[PDB]
Amino acid sequence: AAELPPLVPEPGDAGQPFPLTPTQQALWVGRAYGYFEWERPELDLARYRRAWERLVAHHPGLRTVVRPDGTQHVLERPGPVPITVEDLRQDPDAVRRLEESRLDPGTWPMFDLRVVLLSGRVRVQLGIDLQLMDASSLFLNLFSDLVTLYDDPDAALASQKLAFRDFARWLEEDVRGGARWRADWAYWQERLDGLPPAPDLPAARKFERCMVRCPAEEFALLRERALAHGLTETELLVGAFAEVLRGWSSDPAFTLNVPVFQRFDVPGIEDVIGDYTNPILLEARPEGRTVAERIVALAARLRADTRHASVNGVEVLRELARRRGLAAAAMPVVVTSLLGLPSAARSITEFGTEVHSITQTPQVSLDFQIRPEDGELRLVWDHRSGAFAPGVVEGAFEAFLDLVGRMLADEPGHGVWEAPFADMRSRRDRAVWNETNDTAEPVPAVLLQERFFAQARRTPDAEAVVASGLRLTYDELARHAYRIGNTLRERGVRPGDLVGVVMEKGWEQYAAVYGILAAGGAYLPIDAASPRGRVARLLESAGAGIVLTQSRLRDELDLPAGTTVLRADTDFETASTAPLTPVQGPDDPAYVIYTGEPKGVVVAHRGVANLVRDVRRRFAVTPADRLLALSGLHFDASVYDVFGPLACGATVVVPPPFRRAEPDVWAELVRDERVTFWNSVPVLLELLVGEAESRDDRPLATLRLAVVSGDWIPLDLPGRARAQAPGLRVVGSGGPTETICWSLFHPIDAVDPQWTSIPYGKPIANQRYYIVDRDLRPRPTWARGEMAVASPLGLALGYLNDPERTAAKFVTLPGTGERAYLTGDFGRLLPDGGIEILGREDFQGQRIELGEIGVRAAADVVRRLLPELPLTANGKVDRLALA
Ligand SMILES: [C][C@]([N])([C][O])C(=O)O=P([O])([O])O[C][C]1O[C](N2[C]=NC3=C2N=[C]N=C3[N])[C]([O])[C]1[O]
Repeated sequence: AAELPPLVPEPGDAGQPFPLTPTQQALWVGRAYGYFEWERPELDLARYRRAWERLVAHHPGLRTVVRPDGTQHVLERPGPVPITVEDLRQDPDAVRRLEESRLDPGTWPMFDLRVVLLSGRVRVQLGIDLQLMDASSLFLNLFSDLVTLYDDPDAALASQKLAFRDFARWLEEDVRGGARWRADWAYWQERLDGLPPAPDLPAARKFERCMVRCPAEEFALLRERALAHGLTETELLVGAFAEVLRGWSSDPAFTLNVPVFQRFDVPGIEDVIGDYTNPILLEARPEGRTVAERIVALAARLRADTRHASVNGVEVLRELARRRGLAAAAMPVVVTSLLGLPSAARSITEFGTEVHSITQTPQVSLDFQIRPEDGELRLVWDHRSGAFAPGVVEGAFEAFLDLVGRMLADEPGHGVWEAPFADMRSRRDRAVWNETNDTAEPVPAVLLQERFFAQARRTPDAEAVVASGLRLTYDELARHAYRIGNTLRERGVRPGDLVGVVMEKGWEQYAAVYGILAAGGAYLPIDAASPRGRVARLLESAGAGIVLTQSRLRDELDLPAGTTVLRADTDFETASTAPLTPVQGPDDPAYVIYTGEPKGVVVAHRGVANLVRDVRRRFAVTPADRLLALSGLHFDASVYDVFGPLACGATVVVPPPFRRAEPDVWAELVRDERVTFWNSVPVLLELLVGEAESRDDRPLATLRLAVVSGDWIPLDLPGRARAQAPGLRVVGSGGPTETICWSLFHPIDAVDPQWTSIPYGKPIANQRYYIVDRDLRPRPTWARGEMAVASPLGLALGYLNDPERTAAKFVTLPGTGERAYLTGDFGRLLPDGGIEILGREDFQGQRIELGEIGVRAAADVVRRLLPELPLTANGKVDRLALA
């Protein structure tokens, strides 16, 4: 170690100023205060006055003021003690007037006394500055003596050696810079680059207090638990607190201010009112497998942070601001612990029983206070209401109390102690997620091509496909599907093969899909606009043989000779209109769709069929509904346009092929065919509604359902669309291609203005949406995390054939065992249950949050400005081309 210089007392010349202490320096600039309240039957005010008159002397603090020159001197003739008695005994509505309630160091009384007189009862209130003295002083000296002094104001008091002004000049001059000081600034200079920012907890873009009183018996068990791991009553208590926090914490590592109220064991200093406040920056990095392990390890780093106490935290934090940014250093999370200081003479409880007590420490968002009191350990969480999203503190406190409770119930080395983690979600956190994720419904085994075949037999007259003017009935499509599918099986389209379907938008694709499924295979959609090289590339990498195509642009297909190619509009006509029989199963693949290297997606039958018959049972999909099949069949979004409508008698309406979005034709074709179902990415319905508003007719007037998904549903768009056809119910969805087109549905009924984004929603039937930390564990509400869509049948079979990708992105959760897809999107659960979608590794997102109230950063805007934003291949918003 290193011994320190001795304190030089000065019996006199105390009237002359001494500089402000570091903990105090930081409060006298933020001005550019605590409060208590006890009750008791009768307060003898004269006695009380004289007590407080003697309490204003003795301690050189209760008189000190701050000269506006930035220094503090003592006073010696202050005035009389300003006690402000209020009277409300014969006042009815006395609780009401008492209710409305709540300072400068330039002006003597560094506080604010009061005494409100209610009927039969007296309510003593004490303001106080927090620049004036510190927590330990307040409880160990002021209150203690004040009890002594209310009892007998003339009672003997203690001889005040070496007044505080001395300690002040002492640490400032004699102690700073010396042996122990120089030794200790190294530690923090050799860790200042290892310090993790403060707890990053959720916000929601005055002071409230949860507290709990532990009885004496429960105290002592608590302490006993602490020693049995070699910890102190405050050692374990910080450790637990770190755990709770990690739950909602948006990273496991953070830094906890743990101030220490040291006086360097000076003789007589435990009787001086002063600011002995030394912050310590405890680094919380989860070190260990178990609680017992991780709490014991953080306890270690605390003590080591403590043997180096001479360098005040204020400096360390300063130098921290120097190395990094200023704001990127704030320590809003603190743990004030008056355990382990001496047992004072008197306990404020003797005087009167509390009623109110809120520390107003500023720049502190959450203040875990640990103080003992007449036998009990008082735990208290004082938190700045509005620093965090709703409930976040109510929930962590519930979870905290459980954690400590189990520790009161588990013999060390057993139970929670040797538990690898602890689920912080509160009873509601759970109730809401269970209740919103209870999606358990059996899917009837029916081949996706069988369902359609059976509706075609059910309503063969009906309009199945309307494409490029040439319409098609359900029987004529079915008959041409039989034609194709028979032809395929004949050429050996064995069960489980992939028949690549490469064409443009038209009625050829539809029959192509249902003949290929019929033939016992799965269809592999490839865009006819891709480069003449990438097409054959995807086909070769998927190992696909036969390829169906339209005859137009059939020669513009550079494919090999081992891969057969047939036209659909002609190279089929001379076939069997006799139905083929289902050879393939419900768990066999129906389509592979492709998406740093592109990955193919394998999708079953069972899941798509789950989709189809939910969407029908969600929005009452009736055969009257006529749908604008806008998405390209190579985009995952097209799948409801294939199998959705035809599986209960609706009509599919194919628009003329495009490359650039053409909301003109779309408004036309929607206006003309009485289209009632719109399905695309949000920008496409935006462009449509923009073209439609600027028209005299009502073109989009028959629309009864609009499902946007895959991008960001623009905040205004639901109203702007709801503008035309009064009665359209807009709905937004999404979920990755590996999750069967739509997974989570949010009916867009009332865009909230203070929303950064449209809620992602509640899950559909059979899919469960989880929000997990880095450990694939469920998070509690609001918490950021990655999204895990859990599902036996509504999950993608696998990533093409590469098993690495598939077993790495499709995991088993350890909480349950559910096979889940790690979406690679990050979000947070919402206390109605829905999900808020936040981006994908977008944490460095505000942007639109502070934008619409125009794109994101990288910044770009459109109305480095630019005319209008660029799209991607199927629409959305090309955030990758923008830098
Ligand atoms: C499925 C869909 N959504 C359509 O339907 C898609 O998108 O797909 P993809 O892209 O291919 O896959 C994968 C991806 O997805 C994505 N997403 C989706 N959705 C969305 C998203 N993001 C955002 N937002 C929205 N809405 C994801 O991200 C993935 O990974």
